[PDB]
Amino acid sequence: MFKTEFEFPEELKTKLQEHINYFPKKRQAILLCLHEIQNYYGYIPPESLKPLADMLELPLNHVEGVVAFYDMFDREDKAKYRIRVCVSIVCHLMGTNKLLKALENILGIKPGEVTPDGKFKIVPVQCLGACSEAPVFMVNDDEYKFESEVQLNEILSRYT
Amino acid sequence: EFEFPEELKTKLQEHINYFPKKRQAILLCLHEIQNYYGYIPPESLKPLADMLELPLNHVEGVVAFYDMFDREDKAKYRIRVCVSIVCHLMGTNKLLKALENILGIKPGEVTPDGKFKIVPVQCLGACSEAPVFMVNDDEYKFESEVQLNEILSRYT
Amino acid sequence: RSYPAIPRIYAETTLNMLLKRAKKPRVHSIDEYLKDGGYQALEKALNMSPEEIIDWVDKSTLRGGGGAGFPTGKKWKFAVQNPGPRYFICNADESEPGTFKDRIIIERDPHLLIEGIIISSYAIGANEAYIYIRGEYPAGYYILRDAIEEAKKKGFLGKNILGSGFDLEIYVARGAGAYICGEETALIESLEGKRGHPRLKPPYPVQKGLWGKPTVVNNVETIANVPFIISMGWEEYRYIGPSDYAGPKLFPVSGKVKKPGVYELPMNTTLREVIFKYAGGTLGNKKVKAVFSGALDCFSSEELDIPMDYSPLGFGGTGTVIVLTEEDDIVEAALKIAEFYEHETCGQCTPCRVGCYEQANLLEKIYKGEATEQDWEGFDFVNRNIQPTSICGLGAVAGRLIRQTLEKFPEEWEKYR
Amino acid sequence: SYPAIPRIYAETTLNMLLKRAKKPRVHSIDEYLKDGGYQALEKALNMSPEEIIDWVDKSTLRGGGGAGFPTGKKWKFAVQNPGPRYFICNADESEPGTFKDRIIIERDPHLLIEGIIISSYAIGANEAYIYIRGEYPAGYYILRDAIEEAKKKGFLGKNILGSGFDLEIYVARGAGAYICGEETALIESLEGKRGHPRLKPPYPVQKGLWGKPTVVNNVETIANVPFIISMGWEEYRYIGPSDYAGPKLFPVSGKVKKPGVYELPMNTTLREVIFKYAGGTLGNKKVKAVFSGALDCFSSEELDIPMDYSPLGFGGTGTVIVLTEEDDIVEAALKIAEFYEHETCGQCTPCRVGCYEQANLLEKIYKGEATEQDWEGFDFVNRNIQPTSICGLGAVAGRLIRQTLEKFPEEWEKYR
Ligand SMILES: Cc1cc2nc3c(=O)[nH]c(=O)nc-3n(C[C@H](O)[C@H](O)[C@H](O)COP(=O)(O)O)c2cc1C
Ligand SMILES: Cc1cc2nc3c(=O)[nH]c(=O)nc-3n(C[C@H](O)[C@H](O)[C@H](O)COP(=O)(O)O)c2cc1C
Ligand code: SF4
Ligand code: SF4
Ligand code: FES
Ligand code: FES
Ligand SMILES: [Cl-]
Ligand SMILES: [Cl-]
Ligand SMILES: [Cl-]
Ligand code: NA
Ligand code: NA
Ligand code: NA
Ligand code: NA
Ligand code: NA
Ligand code: NA
Ligand code: NA
Repeated sequence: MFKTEFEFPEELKTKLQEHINYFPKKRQAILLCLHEIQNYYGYIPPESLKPLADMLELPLNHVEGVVAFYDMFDREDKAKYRIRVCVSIVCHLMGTNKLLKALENILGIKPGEVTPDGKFKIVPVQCLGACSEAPVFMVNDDEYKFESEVQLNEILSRYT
Repeated sequence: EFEFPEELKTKLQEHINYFPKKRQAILLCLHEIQNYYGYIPPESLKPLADMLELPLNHVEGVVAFYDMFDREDKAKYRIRVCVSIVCHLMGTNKLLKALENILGIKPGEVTPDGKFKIVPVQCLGACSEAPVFMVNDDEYKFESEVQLNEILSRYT
Repeated sequence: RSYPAIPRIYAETTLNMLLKRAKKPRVHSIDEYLKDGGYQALEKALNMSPEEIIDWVDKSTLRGGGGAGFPTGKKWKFAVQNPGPRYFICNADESEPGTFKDRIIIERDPHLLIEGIIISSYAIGANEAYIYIRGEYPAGYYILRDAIEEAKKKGFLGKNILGSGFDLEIYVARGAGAYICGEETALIESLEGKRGHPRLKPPYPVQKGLWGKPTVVNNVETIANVPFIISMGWEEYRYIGPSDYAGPKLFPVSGKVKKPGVYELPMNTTLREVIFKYAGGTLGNKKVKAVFSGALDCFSSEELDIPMDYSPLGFGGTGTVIVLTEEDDIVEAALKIAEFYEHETCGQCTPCRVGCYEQANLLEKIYKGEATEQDWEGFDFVNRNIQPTSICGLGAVAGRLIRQTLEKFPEEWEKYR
Repeated sequence: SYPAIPRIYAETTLNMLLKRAKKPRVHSIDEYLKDGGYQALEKALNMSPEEIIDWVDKSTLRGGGGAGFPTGKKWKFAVQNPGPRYFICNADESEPGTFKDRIIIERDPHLLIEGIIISSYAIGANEAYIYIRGEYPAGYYILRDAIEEAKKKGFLGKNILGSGFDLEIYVARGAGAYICGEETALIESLEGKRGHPRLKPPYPVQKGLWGKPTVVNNVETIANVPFIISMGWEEYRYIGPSDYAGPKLFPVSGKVKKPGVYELPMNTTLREVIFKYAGGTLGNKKVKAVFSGALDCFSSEELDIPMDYSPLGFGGTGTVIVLTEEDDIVEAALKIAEFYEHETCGQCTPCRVGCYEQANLLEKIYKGEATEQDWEGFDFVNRNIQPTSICGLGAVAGRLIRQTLEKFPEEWEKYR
């Protein structure tokens, strides 16, 4: 099955077209579209940017620069679930390091790494705006206070 | 001895000239009279009958038949409260209690200043927004006493 | 100008026809209607013969939306068999409990209604048309008066419309508090400047109506379909929904649902789908106990799988859906239905006059725990004896819903006795 | 069904912005309406836009996004320029310690929406945006749903409640950049570009989105507008001290017993925030420092200041991060340096290199691997991030850290 130019699956293309039609100008939809792409594939595939750029009526170079600039987007590692761990001042003070330890015990990985099954990636992030509930992490869109290893293990068991 | 003021008589004349036959305008005229005076004055019916070219007892029978018309009580603002099935199910009684709390009156009563009359009515055709009430021509969903109080404050 | 305040009734459509504009809760004026291709169906119609228009409306399968489901084309055919002049009447009296479908067309997309009235009037050779709108819809009245003026200024009403030689005036009349003025003969009596007293039928209005002349009375929703039939053609219209009950229908849904409002749906939709698929299910996810089809019928929770069509086993009527859940007292709800008929009988027929009064009087006593044994037996008797000698549908049905509750919920009634 | 959100504690002495948001759940439109919601909108639409501006001016309302700029005055500046005009709600909230805006978004979205509609009407904007950080996905879904609710009830769309006023609100999402909270970078992002601040002047009120007059206001600011209309400016100005009137939200975190968001008047002192409202310190340890987000460091000798926008007041966004006696100030300073390192957009050379070097060197200092030259270099870089900077980030990236050098010399000297 020889390779041919990348094309968006119909169900994804539909969603992208929806974002593009949502704002007055197509190019305003770029971040929504990139979120949608990363949601679908578990990362931003490099080959996806050219056809996205065509849909936005933007030069490819513009799209690439945007992907590079915004820290939430990941062109390198596919992962089903991103565990975003806050490493900023309040979480650090209140126990980021205990959360990271518990994550290593449960998943066998450190920040920046992906489990061997492609399931989880630990992503260190700046303040998540939940500092009263420090230390904070997210699992894709879900956000939690870390309490303990037993508690974290129960939380992660819900992601399959 | 009773005569309509000129500005009202003009408006009655417009309704009477609107339909192909004069007598068709009877309900529009009665609405106009009630809007003007806050009720239907018994003494207004004789001159109306004359303009409609109808017998007085015909006009009297019409006023009697149609529930929107009121010959008894003057009120600046009629609060029409729906008492039919959907509004009853969804909280007519809470609206009525809120009205009593704010205005001090029950259905059928007029405030002493003649400002507000609560008129219980059948289904107002807004059942998805139950419980429904009107203040003269304006129509609203009742949400709460605080909300109702602010609405009523707009009528002075 | 400024119109009176109106609650913003929710509206949703899977068909995007009658509610294409009225799904948005505001007045759509003529320029906006024209931008959507409005009044082109009128232009097309005026280039057709009246007879062809009747033929398309017949072949469309369109049925009346005012409760009886009578085939519209057939009605028009009956009227045009009688010498003119003829009159066309739009029934906007909508006063049955639960029913608020017609007002959102009137208030939000008046030009849809007006265009349908002009086509319909042309079809039956009427040069005078009326809208009879209930008195408790003041906003709809002012909105229609203004829309008619807009249509006049753009040349869609008046003499010699668009060079066709067809003349039309639409007069707007207002009711003044009587449900019975929705009955097509009482409506005509009211238009003639009298009390709203139904006439003995036959004759039917199509033979002898306003001023004794052939008169077609149609419901707002019925008329609002007509521009679509001309625009699409009868074949494409008939492709909407099941072929025997084709086309859009409006369903006003209220009571214990999460999303009360008006739904534009095909008539193969089931009652269960209306409630759970479209109206978001029940408040608190409580079990459905009963659906009241306005003040006409009571369906139990064992009858939810029926189609919303005009078939013998279908829901029928005006598609009015009032949902009661498991905690709702059926006897309390029956009392509210009784009170409605008590307040609306015109009193011409003795069993209706006395029966509607006694049904409510006695049921109140039962509800309050003040009924004697004779009051109970009397209630049962009166409920079964409102209809004899009645000359209109009100007397025929004033006992129907309540009798259904007695048969379908015996355990609850027994508790009161 | 929305993504899981931590249930941030919220408490109010005024029962305004947190009237509903004190309860940690979504309040939908029916609950909002029961509390008299959208009645302020109805009243506003019977006033002239100029009248509304005058009221917001006379209320003394100031922005809650950090700069404390008088809101009515901002509006007046926008409307002296020809239309069309745009209104933007800044929901980028990404400064460390700051979580005040999210509880309005997530729990009382209609308060924000109502404020947006009134504000848009005041400045003649027919198109409004909410720009919400990418890491608030629940807030995004909640806002989208609430907007649809508002549309269904006729508070959004064309000819709102017969007023002739048209409005659509569009919800945009960020994608991980703190700098996109800076009003000009936010606008660049809304235009589909990288979040690079623009040289000012011009200011957004003159030339903003697509070069048109644009008002950017913070979530908290906008949430005040319904109260100003409902109560009137005079009754609103009666709340708190007359020069800094009305409610303010204070996100309190770190070593307190009751971390969370507090709605209080601005005559409240910092000491009262910590000890009267937030329950005092964990373990009853002594306060060592308060970080005002990533902006300022107050010592234990500075707790008796008002939480207002006066020169000697706390100011900022009212973000209170509490460190106690055992907390290492240099470790804390490193975290602040790391934040600026990660968020400079890199357009300006001293900011780009200074934010990087400040963190690089401070890490060496903290780990005991700094040479004498690294120490001297750190001092120098910390004082030289700001030159040529075109936005506030470069101006403040060294500020808090410099304050720790001045206020806690004995801890720093331990590392040297
Ligand atoms: C008591 C009573 C009330 C009625 N109310 C209405 C009404 O409000 N609207 C309506 O269009 N038809 C109403 N009808 C039905 C009309 O008499 C008539 O069948 C209808 O207006 C015909 O139009 P259609 O064929 O388009 O349905 C009522 C009938 C009765 C017996
Ligand atoms: C680096 C930087 C980041 C900012 N982040 C935010 C933010 O997250 N939210 C916000 O409303 N304002 C933020 N601001 C301030 C805005 O530029 C702007 O002053 C504010 O949104 C105006 O609204 P206000 O007057 O209601 O405060 C930031 C400013 C800078 C310099
Ligand atoms: S059946 Fe009832 S409503 Fe109908 S004409 Fe007779 S008395 Fe009047
Ligand atoms: S000061 Fe820093 S963050 Fe601001 S524009 Fe310059 S490089 Fe970017
Ligand atoms: S410092 Fe981690 S959520 Fe704010
Ligand atoms: S039952 Fe009250 S409006 Fe219909
Ligand atoms: Cl290219
Ligand atoms: Cl006489
Ligand atoms: Cl043609
Ligand atoms: Na023809
Ligand atoms: Na005529
Ligand atoms: Na009527
Ligand atoms: Na054909
Ligand atoms: Na004023
Ligand atoms: Na003023
Ligand atoms: Na961002």
